Amino acid sequence: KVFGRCELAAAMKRHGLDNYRGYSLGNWVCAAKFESNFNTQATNRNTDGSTDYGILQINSRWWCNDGRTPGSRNLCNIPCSALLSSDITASVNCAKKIVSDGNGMNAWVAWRNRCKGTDVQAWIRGCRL
Ligand SMILES: [Cl-]
Ligand SMILES: [Cl-]
Ligand SMILES: [Cl-]
Ligand SMILES: [Cl-]
Ligand code: NA
Repeated sequence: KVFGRCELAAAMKRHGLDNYRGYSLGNWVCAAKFESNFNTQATNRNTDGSTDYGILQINSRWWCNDGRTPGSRNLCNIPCSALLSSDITASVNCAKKIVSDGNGMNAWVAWRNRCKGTDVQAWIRGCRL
């Protein structure tokens, strides 16, 4: 599924990301836009042989099992395909774990480069939240 911006905002809010580890919802919507273009089905292979999956481009080196990233971890205890579902529950739960890990939302390159330090409230403008 390709979410609309506010549609994704609402989904992320219902699933508990708004202000999760102090990151207001706009940060998460912004990260998703630039991580996946709001596309739950997005995948992108990394140089190290891991892949990123889903709306929040969660990586198979540490977070999910995709069966083809040797000596990786699966800290979210999920198959990476779970992160591609139209339903973003698994992605959000895994996102919570990642952001909790020490590095905050710096774990998402798109968030560091395109959302950190920007007016992220803009991403939830207009939304009925
Ligand atoms: Cl698995
Ligand atoms: Cl959802
Ligand atoms: Cl933080
Ligand atoms: Cl915000
Ligand atoms: Na893995």
